[PDB]
Amino acid sequence: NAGVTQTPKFQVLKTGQSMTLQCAQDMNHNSMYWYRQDPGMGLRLIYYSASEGTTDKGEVPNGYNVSRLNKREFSLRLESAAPSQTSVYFCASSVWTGEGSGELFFGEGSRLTVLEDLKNVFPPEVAVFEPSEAEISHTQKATLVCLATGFYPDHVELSWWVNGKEVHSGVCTDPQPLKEQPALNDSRYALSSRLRVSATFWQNPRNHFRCQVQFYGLSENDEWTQDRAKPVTQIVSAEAWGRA
Amino acid sequence: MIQRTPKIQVYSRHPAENGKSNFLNCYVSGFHPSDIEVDLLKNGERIEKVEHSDLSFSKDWSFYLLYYTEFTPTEKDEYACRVNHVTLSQPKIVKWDR
Amino acid sequence: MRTHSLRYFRLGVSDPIHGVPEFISVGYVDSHPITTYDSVTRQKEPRAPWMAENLAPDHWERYTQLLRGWQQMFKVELKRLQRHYNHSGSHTYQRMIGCELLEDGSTTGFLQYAYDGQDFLIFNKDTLSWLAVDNVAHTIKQAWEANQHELLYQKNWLEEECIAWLKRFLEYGKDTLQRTEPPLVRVNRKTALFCKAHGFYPPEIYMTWMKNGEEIVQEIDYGDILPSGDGTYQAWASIELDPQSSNLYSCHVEHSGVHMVLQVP
Amino acid sequence: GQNIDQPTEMTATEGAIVQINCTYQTSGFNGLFWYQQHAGEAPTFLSYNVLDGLEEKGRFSSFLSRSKGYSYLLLKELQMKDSASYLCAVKDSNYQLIWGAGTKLIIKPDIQNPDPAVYQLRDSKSSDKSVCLFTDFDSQTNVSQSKDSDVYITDKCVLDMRSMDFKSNSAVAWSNKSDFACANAFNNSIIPEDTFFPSPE
Ligand SMILES: *[C@@H](C)/C=N/c1c(NCCCCCO)[nH]c(=O)[nH]c1=O
Repeated sequence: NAGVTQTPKFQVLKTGQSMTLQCAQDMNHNSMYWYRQDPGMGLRLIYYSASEGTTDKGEVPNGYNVSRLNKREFSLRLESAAPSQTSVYFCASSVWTGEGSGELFFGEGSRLTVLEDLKNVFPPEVAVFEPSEAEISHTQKATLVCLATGFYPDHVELSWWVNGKEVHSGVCTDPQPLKEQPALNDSRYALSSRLRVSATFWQNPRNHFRCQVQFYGLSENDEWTQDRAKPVTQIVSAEAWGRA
Repeated sequence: MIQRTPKIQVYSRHPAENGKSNFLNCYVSGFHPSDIEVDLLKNGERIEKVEHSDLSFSKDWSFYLLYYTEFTPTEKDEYACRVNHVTLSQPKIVKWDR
Repeated sequence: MRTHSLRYFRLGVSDPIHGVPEFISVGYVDSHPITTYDSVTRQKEPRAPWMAENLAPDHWERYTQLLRGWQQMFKVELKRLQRHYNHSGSHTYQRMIGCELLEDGSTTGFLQYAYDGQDFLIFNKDTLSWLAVDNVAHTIKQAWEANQHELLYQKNWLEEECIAWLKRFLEYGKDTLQRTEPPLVRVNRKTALFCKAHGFYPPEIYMTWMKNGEEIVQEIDYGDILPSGDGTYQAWASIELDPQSSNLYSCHVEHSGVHMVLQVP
Repeated sequence: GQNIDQPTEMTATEGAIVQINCTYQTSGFNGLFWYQQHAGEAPTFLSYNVLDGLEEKGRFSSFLSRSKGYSYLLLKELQMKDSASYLCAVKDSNYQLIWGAGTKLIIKPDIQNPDPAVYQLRDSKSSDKSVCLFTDFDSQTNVSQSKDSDVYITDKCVLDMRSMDFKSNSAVAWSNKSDFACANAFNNSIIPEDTFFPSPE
């Protein structure tokens, strides 16, 4: 009952690198599709497979190929990645062909960034800032802030952990990152998140707070030649304790 | 399972006049299921160079085909159409009646 | 214009003999085949030159993909019917969909299915429901009618899309489809009078016999309208002569708005 | 060619009604779809129309006029969870889906007791940044991006404290410049006249 399972969620590539995106559906659907989604335009079909045993080009096939490996699986290949292929890729499936009233079922999406040089890739710095005492006395509430700054590309997941458990109530994380230099096309990014709790919860000294950012970056086979540390996929975090 | 036997009609393209080139048609229709064998005969022998339309579909779910060959009718030569189908015990022969 | 129609047929065979296709689909405008696909070629191809000349390769390529999907769907449905029927051996499944644009401007649209050459499910696009002929069909009717959006989609296709396609193909093929070749009609004796017509297009023709100005349809033998092979058609009708009393017999032919009377002296 | 148009963005208030329009010009018509796409997530099917009229599904209804080539998705009793992009798509005569670019729907929370204020968060011993929080303001307030290249200001974000059924807007500003101060951080925004600025030092 998984629906449409596609991988990877994030991937950084250098121009010329090869990449395969995987997609499987367990719904016994006959038709499968690969779409790309870009700002300011509607979804564009790259390739599709009307049925097991056949495939054909969509609207934007150049630079891609597909394989309908079986009834379940439909993979997308970038043999030689180009920067223009930086996009969010969605696999989808439908019961029968594109023909009729049947809707599409989408996978969770794959974010690809293709770069001329990996020297632009940076993990985030993460810092946590404890609540204002003035806020506590004026509102009986306490807002912590987490800042994840200087990262590139925008492949991050930020989470809050209270007392060893991930929380989402009381959390607001910016839905889009901030360009630290809005004019540069490859600007590094910043992202802020807030966790707001009652003053009583913040004033318990045994309560523990952590902001954690998963960064998706380079891997073992990426070549690195810079003086700084290789920006591999990694988790960066910062913490705070409550205070009486 | 209702199987329907073919209706077989044999006729010339134009009203036939001896010595004038014509086409001999065999129109096989109304049959089901679709597999069928059709030969045009001349003096009882199978004509070799014989054309035919693709299998065609009728609204009543039956099928039809047209088999045809160019010929020049003479007073001596007799022509027929021979059809086999799952509904026929032996092949059915229909002679051209001009 | 005269009345015209567009229709698409599908045939599926569950256990075909060697060579014969598991699946065939053919389109027609009036009596003219326009498109063909089968499980051996796996390609949708024109069957009329005026279709090939007016539809770019992207058309044939796209519908080739849809037809490969429709082929598989037809196999699944036939396999399911043959289970419900608990039938062994080879069985056939057929579909026909289409529309007519009538002379007066009105339209019709239809969609139906057959199992072993007999009506199985018939769509009513006005009540948005399927007529089932037996209990296997009734089970399918329930599944199809649960999908109300698909019923609406079929009504829209029959009433709007099909008519738009037909008008597009009628223009593509207008030199063939909209021409008139009048019949050549003669009477001869063989004892019965035969009224014979040939060389005419379109194939729709009305031939009958009258006796002293009255039509006795119960004693008339009507021949089929048959293809002559050159794009035109031929037909006939006969009536048996009374050898004990003279009568004024006349053959009446109507074709494409013109009436003809041949009186037998 | 063929094209489909819908507004880039719409903003409405919580509890209210919004109508998202979609107009299309296509070669044939085999039905119109609406999908919802929350930010960072997959689109999910909402509705299908192919004949004329209005169809209802909970708080959402979808209308179609084939002759006008128009549809709208109608959302009643707006909730914060309706914040998402809404994608129209039309199947043309060859069953190709033509996708609109999507309408981003932003929902303004109903702030029961606005208490606008700018607070100085405590410094982190691991960061050179000073951090200010503008919070608890009414939803008509807009937060402008910064004009100093070494000051960073994020857009407002709606937080829900579910245990207290309490929603609040906030925006964050930070800098490592020595002349940065919370009293001036949001100077480029139009902030409420009664915004509370607690004393420093
Ligand atoms: C090329 C246009 C071939 N089309 C075709 C079709 N088209 C009809 C699709 C109708 C949708 C509503 O059911 N049908 C068919 O059976 N065979 C074809 O070859």
